[PDB]
Amino acid sequence: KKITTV
Amino acid sequence: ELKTVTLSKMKQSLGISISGGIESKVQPMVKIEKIFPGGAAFLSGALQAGFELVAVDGENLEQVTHQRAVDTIRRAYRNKAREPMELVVRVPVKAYTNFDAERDALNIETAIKTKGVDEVTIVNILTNRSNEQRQDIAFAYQRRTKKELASALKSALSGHLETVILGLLKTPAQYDASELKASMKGLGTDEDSLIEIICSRTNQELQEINRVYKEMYKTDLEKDIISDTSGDFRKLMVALAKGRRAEDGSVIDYELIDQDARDLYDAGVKRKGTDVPKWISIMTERSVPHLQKVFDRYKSYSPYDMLESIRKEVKGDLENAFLNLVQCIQNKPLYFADRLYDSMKGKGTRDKVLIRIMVSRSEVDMLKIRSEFKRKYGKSLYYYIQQDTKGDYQKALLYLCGGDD
Ligand SMILES: [Ca+2]
Ligand SMILES: [Ca+2]
Ligand SMILES: [Ca+2]
Ligand SMILES: [Ca+2]
Ligand SMILES: [Ca+2]
Repeated sequence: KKITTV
Repeated sequence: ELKTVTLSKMKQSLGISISGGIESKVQPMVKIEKIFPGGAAFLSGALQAGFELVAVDGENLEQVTHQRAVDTIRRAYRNKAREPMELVVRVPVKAYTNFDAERDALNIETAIKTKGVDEVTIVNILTNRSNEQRQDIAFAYQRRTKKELASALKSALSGHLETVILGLLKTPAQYDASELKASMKGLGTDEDSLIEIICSRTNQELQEINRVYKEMYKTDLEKDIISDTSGDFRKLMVALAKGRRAEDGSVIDYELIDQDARDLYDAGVKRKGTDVPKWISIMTERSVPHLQKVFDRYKSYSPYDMLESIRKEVKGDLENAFLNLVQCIQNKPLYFADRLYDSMKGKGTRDKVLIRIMVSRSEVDMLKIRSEFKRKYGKSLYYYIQQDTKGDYQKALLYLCGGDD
């Protein structure tokens, strides 16, 4: 659900 | 399923988005959602969306919060002191497929055929693909146009940018072999370039250069060196170019470390004149870690260190070659950092040197070069390249640098 561009 | 992937941290961005964490019931495990072109992960060609992240630089990513994984990977990627980065992943095809190569080739063809030529796109793609990916792109380009990519880009580009891009298209051994051929072309010799390559390449690199040079030019590299050089400088270059240095051993030979240090002193500073063959044999045959220790032990016998001893004992091309060789043995990233600084520090730019180092070391040890450069000169390699170069040529070099420090 959580998507984060590192 | 479990796999350890090493990735350089030289690129400014890792170039991935992640998903999941134990605060999530839909995805308890953190996985890769997307890989972006332009980042480290894409360059590895070993990471695909869907891979289950397990560990990064020894820290654990299994059964952690989404924020824990984000911050842990970020902290690892920003820690440039540990190169490369180790990414332990769990699999459920190549990461860079035939379709990816065809897409890159299609976009380069578009850029070449655009009115005025779209150099930004050409640079954006090629300086952000690995050397292996560039070979795939050239293959796909020829299949779709029936023309060679290098020839099309030679016609579409000019100036220093052309030099960068055509250099990037060659394999490392092709690039070095072609630069060695160029150093020996015309009347006289570009000794600085011959010395840089021959003194810095490893046995494995030189094995492939020797093979590829013969294939490209139908003569052995050693024969062209013999034709173009003379004296003890020739003897040293021929010896180094064989790529037959002793391999690094698992046992440190302290007795030989001391005997070599004493022999270097007896051959040079201790006596009138110099026994140059003794210097050549010790500095070409012994392993690099052994010689690092020899040069430290040499300072116990000699009032001058090895580099200062060379300046006192020999001159001309021979002196230049020994100074370069000893730097390469002592600290090769610092050797290249210093050559980069020298190529930019004064009026204008020694673009030939700047380009060759950025092309040839981009995928070898650029982060260590950058670290040594920033420590010594106080500002980053990126900063110096920005002040000394401009335009799309500058942007290409900055992408090969990877990021600022
Ligand atoms: Ca243009
Ligand atoms: Ca041209
Ligand atoms: Ca010549
Ligand atoms: Ca002497
Ligand atoms: Ca300058």
